[PDB]
Amino acid sequence: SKVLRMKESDAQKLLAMRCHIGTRNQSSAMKKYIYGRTAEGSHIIDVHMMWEKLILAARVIAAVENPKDVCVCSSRLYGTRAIYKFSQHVGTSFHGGRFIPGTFTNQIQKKFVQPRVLVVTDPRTDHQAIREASLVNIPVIALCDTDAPLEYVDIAIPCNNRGIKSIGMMYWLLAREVLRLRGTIVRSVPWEEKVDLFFYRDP
Amino acid sequence: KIRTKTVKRASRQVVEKYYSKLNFDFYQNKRVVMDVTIAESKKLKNKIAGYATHIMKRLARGPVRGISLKLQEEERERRMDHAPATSDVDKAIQSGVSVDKKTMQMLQRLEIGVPRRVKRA
Amino acid sequence: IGMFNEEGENVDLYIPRKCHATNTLIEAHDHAAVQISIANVGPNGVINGTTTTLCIAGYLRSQGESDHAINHITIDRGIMRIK
Amino acid sequence: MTTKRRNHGRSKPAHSRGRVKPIHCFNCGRLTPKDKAVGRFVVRRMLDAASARDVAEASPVYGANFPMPKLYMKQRFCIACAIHSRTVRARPVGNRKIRYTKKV
Amino acid sequence: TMMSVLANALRTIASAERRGKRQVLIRPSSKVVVKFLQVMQKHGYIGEFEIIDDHRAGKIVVNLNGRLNKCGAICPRFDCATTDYEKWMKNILPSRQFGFVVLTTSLGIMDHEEARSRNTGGKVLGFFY
Amino acid sequence: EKEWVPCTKLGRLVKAQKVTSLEEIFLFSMPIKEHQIVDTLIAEGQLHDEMMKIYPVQKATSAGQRTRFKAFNVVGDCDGHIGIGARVGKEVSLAIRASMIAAKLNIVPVRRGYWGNKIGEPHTIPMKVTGKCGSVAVRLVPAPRGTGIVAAPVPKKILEFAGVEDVYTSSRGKTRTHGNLIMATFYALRKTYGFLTPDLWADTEPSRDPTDEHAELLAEMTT
RNA sequence: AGUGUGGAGAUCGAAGAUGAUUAGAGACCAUUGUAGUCCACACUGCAAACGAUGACACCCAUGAAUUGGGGAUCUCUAUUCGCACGGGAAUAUCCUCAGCACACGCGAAAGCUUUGAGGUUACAGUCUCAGGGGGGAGUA
RNA sequence: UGCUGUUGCUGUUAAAGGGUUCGUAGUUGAACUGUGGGCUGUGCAGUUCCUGGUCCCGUCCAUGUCGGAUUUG
Repeated sequence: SKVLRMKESDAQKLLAMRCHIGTRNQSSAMKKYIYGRTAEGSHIIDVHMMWEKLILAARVIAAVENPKDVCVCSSRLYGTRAIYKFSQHVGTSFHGGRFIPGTFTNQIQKKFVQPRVLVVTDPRTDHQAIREASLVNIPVIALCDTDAPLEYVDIAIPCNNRGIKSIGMMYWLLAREVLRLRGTIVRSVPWEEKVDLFFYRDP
Repeated sequence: KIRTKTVKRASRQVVEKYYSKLNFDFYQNKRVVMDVTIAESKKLKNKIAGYATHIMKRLARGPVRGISLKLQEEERERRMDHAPATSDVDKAIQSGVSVDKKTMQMLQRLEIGVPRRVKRA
Repeated sequence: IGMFNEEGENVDLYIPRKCHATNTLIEAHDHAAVQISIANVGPNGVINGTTTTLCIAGYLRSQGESDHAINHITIDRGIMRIK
Repeated sequence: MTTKRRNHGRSKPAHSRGRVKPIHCFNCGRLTPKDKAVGRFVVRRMLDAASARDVAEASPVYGANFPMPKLYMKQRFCIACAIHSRTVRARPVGNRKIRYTKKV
Repeated sequence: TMMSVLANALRTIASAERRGKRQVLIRPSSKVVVKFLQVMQKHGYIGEFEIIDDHRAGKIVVNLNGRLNKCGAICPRFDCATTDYEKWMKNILPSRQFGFVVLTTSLGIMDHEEARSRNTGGKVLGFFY
Repeated sequence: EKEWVPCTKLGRLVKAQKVTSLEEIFLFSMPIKEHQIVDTLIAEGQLHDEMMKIYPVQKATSAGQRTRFKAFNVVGDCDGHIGIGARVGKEVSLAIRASMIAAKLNIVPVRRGYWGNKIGEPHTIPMKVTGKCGSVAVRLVPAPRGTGIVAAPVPKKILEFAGVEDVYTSSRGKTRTHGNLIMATFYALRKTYGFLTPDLWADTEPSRDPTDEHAELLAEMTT
């Protein structure tokens, strides 16, 4: 069992897809994830710490035996399409756009939903989902900038949440990683779909 | 001059449910209303028929709330077919991806170290 | 694991879960109070028979040491790698 | 009764100075401490724009790549004289704390 | 002006147990602070110490296992005759089962339960539940 | 009304027999968001209800004074569980209705210890406890068997529904306001499961949520 | 602010005078003006003398700043100025001590927070000052 | 009546921190002289010898860079 260690293609992609770069400033938490600075001021993430949070997330998710429990969200356009297809391959429910306050905590409503797990692109721009996830006993798995407020966020993956390309990989690597585990994909070979298929629209 | 949510809403159910109403003509787009819709008064249709043509005309401008079933072509208009592309256009076939002096000190410390096809500036 | 009668009859109403970070009891009324079930893995990378689950108390999530605390636990459990 | 400000309307915290020589108020004469009083620095044109075209026309040296002088003065207002002049107005409780400082 | 070096010591342990810390670092160790801690450690309310030498007064580093609810010092150190364990049991401890009152006796620093059995009385130091 | 339609996963696992007791709902800390979850799990002849206080409350408007009635309900099995809801309405009868409900939604476990050698069944709170709803906090102290409940008129009832036979109290604050007094004794009864006693320190082994085991049985009921 | 003896006496200005305002209006406004405002030497000790928060000690998370001093760069090393009060001055990155300030918990609430009103019914670090319904009265 | 409060009160705004500093009676006051050993039988926790179920080495492939297997390894 050296399996689910990262390896030269995994790294290259991130290094190529720029997921390793942070915003200029820094929160207290997400310092252990930060590695040094650049001359541009940006923070750089350990590809090591980043990685192990991914399989940890992926092990949380592959332990959900009804994938309609898991709930993936973002309010960021750049993260709207990534949510979508990831939710097809893995099966998870998804809600993008503007999270309606109250979907978890209002019974009477029809759109009321009771997930086990939540996944959020941005711990800032989704504060309304995380907050209500705290009322209902929902663990949270968040892709986090160096900045991200980690209030009520149980498992936080360091990423670029900024920029289209940086996010699409990060759901692409999860779904790939999640499916190498659940749903039987052949670990020996590159996987089927293209990252191009997780990217934001505009014409 | 301003249309109540009743005019607004019902007229969104028509355009959602009828593409018989097409021409910017208030008069054509009216005569399709009253047969299909019962509002029990004329002004409602006269209002509804007026706003129903605003919706259609504007659809040609761009999308409008209560989006049409044409999304089938919208969605699948995403054409994922590419040479690899971007992922392996990024490794740029012997062109190392730009990597900082730190992100080198990142790699050289990693067990994996630096994945091939990785350059610095 | 509860207060026993002199006759040996377990007298508790129920035995609450304890945060695996702080070792505080999780109370019925505490609505953060998470379980996080990580699927246990075996060679070739397939899930089988995974019991390891974490319990975090409502207190700790709201300050944002949940993440820091789940790093500490998964490392004591060996679910993670320090490097 | 209730404290309306953490600041008590001053630039002076407790364990700082303690006195702060008072100044006269533009428009009134009210003495208020130099912290309290509401300062504004002005940079005012001598002449209304349509009065410039007249004078800037009538001058041999002035008005081309060279401009006119301006009036430069600080103004320090009593907190009464400031509200009446509308240079400052009351604000809703949530917005009471906003500092514009100088930015651009 | 460190008046009582237990007062300072057991607060830190108390107020850093209420925060869930894994370890506490206590500023002025002393012969009493250790003997008090070793009573806490006997009943399972503390894992480990390090007593570090500064050459002057040490620094104790205590590993907390999460099992302490409170640590007091009783400042004036009132006396106990062995008939007075019922006051202190009654006033300062939550139940008549699980609390402990720590005393100085002729025989040393020990619990109120180690004292009832040896029949010494002494002066009160503190408690821990 | 009719046979009623569960709106939440736990209401479904309750209507099916597959959640048989509150101490499963209490263990995995879960909101009871629909009251008929209580009516099933507790056998009847057990739940017992009273109204602590009902007092009118007036919003000042133009013209008169809009008056609402705020009402406090108290529910418990005389073993264990208790809850206290407080709701409001435009007339008493409605307020008493909503109060009856919110009391069942708030039921909470009460712990019972001894004052002494542990014999028979527990008669008291296991340890000293306070809870504070306002200016008014209500301290609950263990008591020797047979003392009976020593407490004001109001907390006697709140303590009788929970099943505590023997307790000394003292309540500091303005205790006249039974809005707060009623919740303060309640909040103190909560804490009896917050406190970690050397009994309760040993590792439990985790278990799976009811809604996680039965997640499959839930998806066929939803879908 | 007052008070005593000398000085000073520009400005402002209790009292005072005058004109307005007003039903009345020495009031508020305007032209004045004495004591005073200023100084030395003596008294007085009566402030919303306020942070309405006693003093000494400990514990306590975060973000950008700021004033002293110091250290490193000579993984961070770098910018601009050039015998003479100068092997210098300022800046940048990071650290550090010391000062004024812009998460828990507590609180009746307003709010307080490593500058506490936190670490208190789970009540105990030390010393001290003041309070005990409102008046009468800080009076006799 | 925890409305005299040692147990046990309150003092930013409700009644209440002296205007500041020095200071006697008075109260309070930092650490240290200090794990005693060994023998027997018996309960606990942390190097002989045996495992082959791992990772490391290596082999075969070579795969431009995310297969692998290979026996003694």
